Amino acid sequence: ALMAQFVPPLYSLVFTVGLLGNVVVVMILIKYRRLRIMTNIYLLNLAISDLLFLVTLPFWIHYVRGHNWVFGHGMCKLLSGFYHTGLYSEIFFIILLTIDRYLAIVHAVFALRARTVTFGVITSIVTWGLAVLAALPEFIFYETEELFEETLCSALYPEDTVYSWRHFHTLRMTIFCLVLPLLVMAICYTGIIKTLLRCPSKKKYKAIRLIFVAMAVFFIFWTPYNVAILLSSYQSILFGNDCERSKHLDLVMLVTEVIAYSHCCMNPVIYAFVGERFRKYLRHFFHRHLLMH
Amino acid sequence: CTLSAEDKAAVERSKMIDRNLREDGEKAAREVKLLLLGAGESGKNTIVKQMKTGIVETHFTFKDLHFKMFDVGAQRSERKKWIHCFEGVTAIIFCVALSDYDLMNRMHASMKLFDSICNNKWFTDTSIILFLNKKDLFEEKIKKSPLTICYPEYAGSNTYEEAAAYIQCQFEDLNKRKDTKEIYTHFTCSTDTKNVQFVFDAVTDVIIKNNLKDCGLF
Amino acid sequence: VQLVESGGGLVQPGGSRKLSCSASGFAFSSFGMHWVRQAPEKGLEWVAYISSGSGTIYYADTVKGRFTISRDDPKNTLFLQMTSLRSEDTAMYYCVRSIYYYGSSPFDFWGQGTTLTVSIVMTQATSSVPVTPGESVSISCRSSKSLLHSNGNTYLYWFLQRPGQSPQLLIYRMSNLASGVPDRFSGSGSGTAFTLTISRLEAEDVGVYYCMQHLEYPLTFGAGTKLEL
Amino acid sequence: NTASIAQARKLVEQLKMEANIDRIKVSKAAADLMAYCEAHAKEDPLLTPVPASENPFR
Amino acid sequence: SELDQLRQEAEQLKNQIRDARKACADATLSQITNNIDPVGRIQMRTRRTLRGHLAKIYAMHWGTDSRLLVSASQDGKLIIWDSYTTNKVHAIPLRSSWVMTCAYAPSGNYVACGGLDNICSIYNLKTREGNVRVSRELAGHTGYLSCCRFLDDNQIVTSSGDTTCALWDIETGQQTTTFTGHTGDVMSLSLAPDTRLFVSGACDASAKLWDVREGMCRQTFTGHESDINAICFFPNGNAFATGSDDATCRLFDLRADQELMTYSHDNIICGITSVSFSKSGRLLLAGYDDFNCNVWDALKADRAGVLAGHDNRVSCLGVTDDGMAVATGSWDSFLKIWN
Repeated sequence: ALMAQFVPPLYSLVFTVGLLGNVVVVMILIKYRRLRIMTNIYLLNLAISDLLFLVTLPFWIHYVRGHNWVFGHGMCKLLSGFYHTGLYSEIFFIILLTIDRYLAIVHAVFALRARTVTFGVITSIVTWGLAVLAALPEFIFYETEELFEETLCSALYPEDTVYSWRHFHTLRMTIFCLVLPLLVMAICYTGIIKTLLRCPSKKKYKAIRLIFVAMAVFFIFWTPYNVAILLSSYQSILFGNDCERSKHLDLVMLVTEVIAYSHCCMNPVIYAFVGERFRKYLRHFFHRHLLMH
Repeated sequence: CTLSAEDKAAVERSKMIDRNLREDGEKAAREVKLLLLGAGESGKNTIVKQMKTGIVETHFTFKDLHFKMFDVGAQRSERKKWIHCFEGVTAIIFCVALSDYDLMNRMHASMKLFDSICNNKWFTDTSIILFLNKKDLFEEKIKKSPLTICYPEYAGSNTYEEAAAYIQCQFEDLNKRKDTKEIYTHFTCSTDTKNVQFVFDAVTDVIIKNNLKDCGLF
Repeated sequence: VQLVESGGGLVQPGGSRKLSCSASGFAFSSFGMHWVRQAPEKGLEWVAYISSGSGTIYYADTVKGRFTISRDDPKNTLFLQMTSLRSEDTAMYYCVRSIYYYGSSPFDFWGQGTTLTVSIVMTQATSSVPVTPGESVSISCRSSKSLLHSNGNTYLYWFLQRPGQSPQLLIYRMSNLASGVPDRFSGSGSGTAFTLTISRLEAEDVGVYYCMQHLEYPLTFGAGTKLEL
Repeated sequence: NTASIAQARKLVEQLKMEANIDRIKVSKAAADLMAYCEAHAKEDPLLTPVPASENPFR
Repeated sequence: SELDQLRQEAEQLKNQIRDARKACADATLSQITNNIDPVGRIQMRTRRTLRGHLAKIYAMHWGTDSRLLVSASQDGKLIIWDSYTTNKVHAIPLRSSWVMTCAYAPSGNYVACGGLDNICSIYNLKTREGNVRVSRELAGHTGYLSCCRFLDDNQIVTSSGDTTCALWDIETGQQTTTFTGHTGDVMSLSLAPDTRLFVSGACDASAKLWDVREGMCRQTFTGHESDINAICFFPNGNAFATGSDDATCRLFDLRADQELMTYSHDNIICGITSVSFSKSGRLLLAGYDDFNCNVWDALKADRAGVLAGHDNRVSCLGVTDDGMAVATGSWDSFLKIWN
């Protein structure tokens, strides 16, 4: 049966851990670093994007429990658009962070003269604008659909005329999420790895391990979502027309959607917690809190 | 605030001074600062000339990177009570003359000084660039006097490639914090015009390490 | 420190003129500038002010829009774009330096000025006061508002304009002796009634004494009292 | 060397010059210090708090 | 010749001095002060947080006007701060970025600074050109400068690491008097309010009182286990308190020629960097390497209060001439004003 076998307790843990991570990351970054570095400002922007996504998450949990869309001032327009806005801003911000790491590790001499606060702010504003414009198609729902008393958000366009949004809903949702990010990340990471392998130090291997871990986590937790959404859109028609296979594919889609939303929680960890600077600053803040507490 | 007296031009001047201070600080941070040590016991002057009454500052630009070096040759004061003031230098250039092994020998004094500065807590995270100046003189001298005069425990051939390697390894062995501190040892000579490249590579590696820490990879 | 102005001469009403001033041995970049008129009636008036770096610009209601004060730090020159001249605009123009910080003495130097010909209220009880060498003279002035700001400064400035010479500063913000002047000059006040006194008059103390407030723009200048030997 | 002898002679002269100087007992100095501290205890803004009216640093 | 006799004479002079000092030590200051009421808890708040420096703060001085203060940082620039409005008055770009001490002239016309450059940089704040320029360079020292102070007669007493303290005449730029006797490096000076006498501290764990005119060390104090870091005079000028890296401060009285009281705590092992007195002298304020400033009762040493409004070493400390507020600088590039 549809609308059954749902586990909204799963979203609660990811939501709370995402709070505990992103809030702390933003607080430490703003309080101490004063946002004076390009990498720090990109990390802060990623933290705010993740915070927005995970603060928009709970309403989906409430709907899953059974609270239909009788809520007021929580219009389906902004709510639906915010999911895509956050999911695109996070990808763009990871891409920018990888580019910044590449520039700083292969072009450190030029990176010194290139990593300016004004340039970082300009790039962040441009990326925010691009993400917002990217999510404009998902902002436009034009209504919230009602069939029975259980109200639900309508799709981007009515299914009776779905042929007018072929490319945007088929390919652009995956090229900007799977192909371009992976290509850029690999093209950078190969250069960083090759440049770091020449350093005469022992701890350089830790950087290699962390880079590989980040790449593996991103791949493992974003490829399944992109492939499932692709398969569930067309493969469910060509071959997955069977009821049993359709139900299994729907369950897999739900599982991959749950897994992907957890990526926002590991982003602050993998990008800030690693590195002695963050533990130093966090310990200083903890000692300060104990002194005041 | 906007409720102050008519003398808001003072606040305007304060803001302008703050802007100038920020610009000067950005310029200073962009520049690379190096510490030079070994005066009075090594061919530091030769290295300074290649790069070209208290502290002496030398300015030179290489490969679009601005280099700023400080000479503390005025070592006639308690080092421990003013060395801490240099906490933040990108790297430390320590000069040793290989000919001092035979001339307690001066080489032992240089080793003790290196241990004192290498193990200093103020320079825990600052890399040290070691230049073995006057390599040709030591090469000529080794053929006449064995290295055992300075290192009785040494055992091996008297060939240059052996003695130089042994002493180079010996100097690094005094590092008690190898995990977080790296040593870049090079051989320097009066006719060696590429010594600037070694310093450039060392500072590039230091900047790369700093960027790695900033990005969280270190 | 020397300030020289240029660009005077006759001009038809409704025309335009670009007055200019140049300085040498003068930190023009860190110094502010003021423009003050001196009409044939000997009544000084304030024209415009430009702060360091052109951050803030102010004009009097009588010269708004028609005047555009501009500065060029590399050239160490100050400019005024004058348009729509009238008969009343005929007056000598002075460029005055000014610096604002604790312990400062603004308006400490006045330029020679240039002549252009077109084809809070301050009052002084005495228009003129006869005096003789070696005599003690006391002069007082009144203001339409209490100048004793909460900061503890009376914001009272005194100037002397000897015949044929530019005004010279005497006091700055509280009875405080200016630099380069003898110690015989002193002043006092209560917030609305201000007084200036000289212990022993000399031949060089002959001229017109001027009072100006600095509590709020526009800077209003006093009528002035002439001292006669 | 003569330098050491000269240094020793200068040290001896300085020590003998210092020894000739004598002053009041410890008790008198302590009493004077206590009296001065008590006398000016009222004028210290840090020893006792200050009302906010007479222009502190807000 | 007679080096043995000279050394024996020196040893028995030391014995005589020790005997004379011990003879007058009838009682300690602790016994006399037992009847004095405690100062209580001394709590201060960070009224101002001066910012603008981008490097470590090493020295600062309070002007005689009780408002303007000057701070020296490693950026190579001196900033004069209006404590009443957290406002910057002037910015002085220095030729050398390695400064270690700065002072504000009582007259307010000149400000002095120095450091590893071994050269005194005297800047004229009040000039007709507006910009701040160097007036005289008091070169001649063979070591790093550690402390400079302005005498009421417009003269500078210079402390340097070459074991020499000099009195410089500004208009001639020459050493009017040379002071020697310290075996260790000199770190801090302090002149008395009357400017008649002043004391100098050195790394030899001894404090020497030098009369600016006679060219002689009137008295010498010793007993510390490590180097001296800072010395300040009691408002009277008859006693001074000196800090040391051994984490202990002690009070010495000129008219007693003996230690009066020692300040120490079991929980405190960090050394002292700067020491200053309140106007009344009841409260002794000294900076510590533990990233905090401690307030000690000069009469009983009860540790009345502590200040922790800093994130790094507290390098400089100075009480206002009128005692209205206390400025605490640190290597965190921030200056905190307390009251």
